[PDB]
Amino acid sequence: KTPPVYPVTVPFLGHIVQFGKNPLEFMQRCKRDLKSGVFTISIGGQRVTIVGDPHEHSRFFSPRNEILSPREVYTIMTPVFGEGVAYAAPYPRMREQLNFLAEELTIAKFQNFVPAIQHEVRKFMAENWKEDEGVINLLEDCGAMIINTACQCLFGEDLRKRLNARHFAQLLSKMESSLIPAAVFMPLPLPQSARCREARAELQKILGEIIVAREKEEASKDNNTSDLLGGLLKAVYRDGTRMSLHEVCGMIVAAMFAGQHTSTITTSWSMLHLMHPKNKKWLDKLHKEIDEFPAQLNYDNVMDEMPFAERCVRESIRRDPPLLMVMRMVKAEVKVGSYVVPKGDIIACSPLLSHHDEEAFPNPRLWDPERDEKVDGAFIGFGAGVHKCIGQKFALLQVKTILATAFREYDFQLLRDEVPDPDYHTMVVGPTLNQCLVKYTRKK
Ligand code: HEM
Ligand SMILES: O=C(N[C@@H](Cn1ccnc1)c1ccccc1)c1ccc(-c2ccc(Cl)cc2)cc1
Repeated sequence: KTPPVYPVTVPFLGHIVQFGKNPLEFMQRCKRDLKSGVFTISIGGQRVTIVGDPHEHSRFFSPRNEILSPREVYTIMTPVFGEGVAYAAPYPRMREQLNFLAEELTIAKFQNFVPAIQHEVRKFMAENWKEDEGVINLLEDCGAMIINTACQCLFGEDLRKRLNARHFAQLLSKMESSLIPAAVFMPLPLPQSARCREARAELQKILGEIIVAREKEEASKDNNTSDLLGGLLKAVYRDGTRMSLHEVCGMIVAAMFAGQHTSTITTSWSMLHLMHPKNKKWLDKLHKEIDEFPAQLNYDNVMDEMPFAERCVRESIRRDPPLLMVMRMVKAEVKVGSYVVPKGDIIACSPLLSHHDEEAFPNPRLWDPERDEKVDGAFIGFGAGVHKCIGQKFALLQVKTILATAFREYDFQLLRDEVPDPDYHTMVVGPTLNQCLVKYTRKK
């Protein structure tokens, strides 16, 4: 009934060093030996059960919060967002908040986002690269465009005056450094947390000033309105109470914190694969889809007249997933396949491992946009079941618009021998930085 177990040498540390070493091979090794998609590591004296069989994915995403709580595994962000936030609040209360945020991001509000994106990317592009031939670092250049572009989308004219794009990105960085690597459960705000403390206060203060001047204008029936934040102001709690500054501040940061890293990486990988002598066959196929539109795109042609472009962004995520793995605690015993897991254990499901199973994908390491899964429910890049990612629709529309606006004017060329390798150092994994140098050209 119990799952198979791996044997450790030292009692003090369980397979921690092996993790630091590339874990893709490590995890594969085990699966081939114990011949099973389910086993337990027991890391650092603390058992951890991995579910790594495409067939069993539903036994893990389908179950409710009372049986499997997410609050406990992630407890460090708690410290970052605000006090008593998500995972920082009662489930009945938390569940409520997710919904207000979700409504903000919907197809019903994408109407005016497109043309705004093109402007920002063109502004930056025409000033940052000016010579006919130049050398730039892609990974560093996709990060600037992602940040400056969202704000055009979600911040009000008056809110951008008191906060520029550049400055804001710096503010987010300080909070991140608070992240502690190797801070394994279990061990508290440290000096790096002292900076994190300051950053939010400065962000909390500036919010108040924009409100006072907006209300008088909000008074008088100001015509524009439309701010997501404004939409957030109206929100009414179920019992019958309105949101406090503290919480609003928290939600906003959340939105901004989640988007930047993941989208950037996704964009970066997509341009590399696409500029290589090998992947030439599919480079034409793209031009066969972007040489009909005018110089000014509109909502329609990007949502429904760009099907294939969407097939490229997918394969990229599938092959090199930004997020290594998701986890949760077991408040009660749960059945899995032909085995069962006791109570008080830690169970995890890995996108990285699943995307490399031979049964679902014939060749895991190859890059093909026209491939299809042989087993239904294998991919799970954007998550699944009850916990499904929200920014999905938004991130895609933004990523697609960028690709479209760049290949139309510039032609890129990679200097290195072959596509860059992954770097497992950080917690959110993207391509290695020193291999990203590229040379750009210009048509016409
Ligand atoms: C490549 C882009 C993205 C990827 C790969 C991604 C991935 C994921 C994954 C794997 C989960 C579930 C993790 C778990 O089960 O604990 C998730 C959930 C979530 N994501 Fe994303 N996401 C992306 C974009 C975004 C964006 C743009 C936002 C906000 C603007 C966002 C906010 C959230 C939130 C609030 C959840 C809560 C999950 C829940 O409902 O329990 N994500 N995402
Ligand atoms: O950051 C988060 N998630 C991932 C990165 N990510 C990107 C897209 N999808 C996931 C992550 C990245 C790095 C470390 C851990 C997790 C995260 C952000 C916000 C909230 C949240 C929860 C409840 C409320 Cl009401 C509002 C917001 C939860 C999680």
